[PDB]
Amino acid sequence: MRQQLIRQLRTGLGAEAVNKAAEIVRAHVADPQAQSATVDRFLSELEQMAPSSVVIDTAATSRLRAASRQSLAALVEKFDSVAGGLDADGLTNLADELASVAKLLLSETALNKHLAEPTDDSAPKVRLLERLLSDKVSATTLDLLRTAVSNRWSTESNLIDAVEHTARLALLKRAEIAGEVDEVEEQLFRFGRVLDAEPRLSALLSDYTTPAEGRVALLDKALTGRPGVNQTAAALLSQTVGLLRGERADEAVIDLAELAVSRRGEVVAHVSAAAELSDAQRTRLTEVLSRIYGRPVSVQLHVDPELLGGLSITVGDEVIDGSIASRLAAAQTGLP
Amino acid sequence: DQQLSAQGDQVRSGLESSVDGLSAKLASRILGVDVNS
Amino acid sequence: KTAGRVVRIVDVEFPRGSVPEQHLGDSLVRCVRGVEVTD
Amino acid sequence: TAGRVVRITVVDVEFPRGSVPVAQHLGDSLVRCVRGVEVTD
Amino acid sequence: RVVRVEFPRGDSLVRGV
Amino acid sequence: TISAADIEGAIEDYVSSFSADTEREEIGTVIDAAHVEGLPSVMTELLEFPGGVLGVANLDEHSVGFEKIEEGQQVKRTGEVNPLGQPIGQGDIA
Amino acid sequence: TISAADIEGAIEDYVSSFSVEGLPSVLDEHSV
Amino acid sequence: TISAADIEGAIEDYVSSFEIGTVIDAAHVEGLPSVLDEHSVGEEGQQ
Repeated sequence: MRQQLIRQLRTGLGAEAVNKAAEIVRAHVADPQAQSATVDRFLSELEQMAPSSVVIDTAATSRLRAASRQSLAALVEKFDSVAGGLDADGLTNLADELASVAKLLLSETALNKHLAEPTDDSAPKVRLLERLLSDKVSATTLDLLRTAVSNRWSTESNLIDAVEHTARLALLKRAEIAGEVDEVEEQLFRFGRVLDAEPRLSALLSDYTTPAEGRVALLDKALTGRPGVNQTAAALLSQTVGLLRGERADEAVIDLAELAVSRRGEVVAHVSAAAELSDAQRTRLTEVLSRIYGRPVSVQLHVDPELLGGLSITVGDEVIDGSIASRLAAAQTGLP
Repeated sequence: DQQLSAQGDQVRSGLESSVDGLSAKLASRILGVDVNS
Repeated sequence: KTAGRVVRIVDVEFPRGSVPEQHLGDSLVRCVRGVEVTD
Repeated sequence: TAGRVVRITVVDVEFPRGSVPVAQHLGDSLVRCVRGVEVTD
Repeated sequence: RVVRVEFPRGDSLVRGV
Repeated sequence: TISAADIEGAIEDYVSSFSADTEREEIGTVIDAAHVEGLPSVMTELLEFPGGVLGVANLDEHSVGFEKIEEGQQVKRTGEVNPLGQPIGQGDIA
Repeated sequence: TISAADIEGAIEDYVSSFSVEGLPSVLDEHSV
Repeated sequence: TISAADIEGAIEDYVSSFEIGTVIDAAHVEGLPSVLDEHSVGEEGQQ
């Protein structure tokens, strides 16, 4: 009982001390200036962090296999080459045509199966494509389709996925031409946030059993069709919801935002802060994250009260947890 | 264990004084900066 | 709301974040189709 | 030209299209001899 | 025709003949 | 002969020496339960689930192979008496 | 610039609007 | 949008373009339609 008595006394003393430490931490955090100081200190700590060894964060389309990933890389390169001279209206027409072709392929299972089957030679595929829709789509659309089918895809679904990807790229390119890339990025992130906040709406929109036109109309009437919604973001979201094959609506919107930022070469960093940051703090955070990860990063803030201070950054599968609440939890569990 | 219990009660009552200081120190560690309180 | 519905007869689906504390993923848990369910 | 571990349980490795070598050929360039570690023929 | 049988309209899959 | 000095010393040494350095850490998410998605670089390994629970990483391209564990929880990778070696209540074991 | 009331009204309106395989009111999401 | 129903004929031509089988598993061989199920016939890539 002797050593047990010392154990009981130590446990009680430590428990009381840590409870009072939690009280003091919460009291100190009450001051917003304390929050700013904690954020600044965590940033200071970040400056000392070593640059990431895995410069290849990727994860935008990691689900793709090697063969389909290479095919999609070639397809996006071809689209980038083609879209240079095309105009905004031409880009809209291209995006609409590609979305229509994607839904057509999704509807016609046999046609997609035949047109996505890998083969050493592609001439039969090109002939089939031309016979089917030589006239129904413009020259650029037909060229993109022939390039897409020339490559090989691990699974037939990857073909429709690639066509949808190209449509999204066309819409993003027309947004870029107007110089509104940042606006569409912000609108897409906001739409993802609101969809996450209303899981019922996402679940309603995230079923393909019901007609696509009805779901698009619902999206327009509820969320997309509002005075402040950017037109490019509206079109992108409507197209994405139209072409849904079991992916959750909020997940699809987040993927759209990630792809949009990727086109600029940046990477999305979801910083969860206790309270709002300052412009200087935001710039410092962007710089440190960019240098540590080796690529420019766009930062998305998620103000969360219970964080209690600091930041909690997450890029890809990697998380940097500077939250004060985490420190308190560690202290609680770190008792002898 | 009654005598041991007596020492335990007396010593915990006595240590109930300095405990406050410890708390402050712990806060300083998790705040990352010295907290006077 | 935050109340699930019967998917399979029982596999009950819940809105994300409302999953009751066997989880099958995609917010389903194992405990007429579509009837309202609460936890 | 080098593979990369895909599944570990019997290690399912994946090789480029033309560099497939290895107790079985699962097809789609996968053979069945940390995920993602490179594997050389 | 026979697949392993296929009829015009599980899914009718109840070679090439 | 209880040395109140010793009891004070243990806790003050713990508090003064307290340190939790933030580290770039790889996280996955429980998808069902308990398969874990993510954790791309997990070894064939000890994983931490919320509440301090400990599990062992069956690796597949899709997903990796006691407080409550729920779908969506965050799983951390450790990069490496009950069978775990923790005492079960004579105190800590050096 | 989004109101949850508008979302609720729109989704309820749509639900009213569009409201062994089949037999939904009769066992899983696919078939009896 | 766009719609088409004559596609049924078009695809025929494509499949009519092509017998040689290719080993996919090992052993299963895809192809040899006139030669054991729809997917395949009961070193990968060999002809």
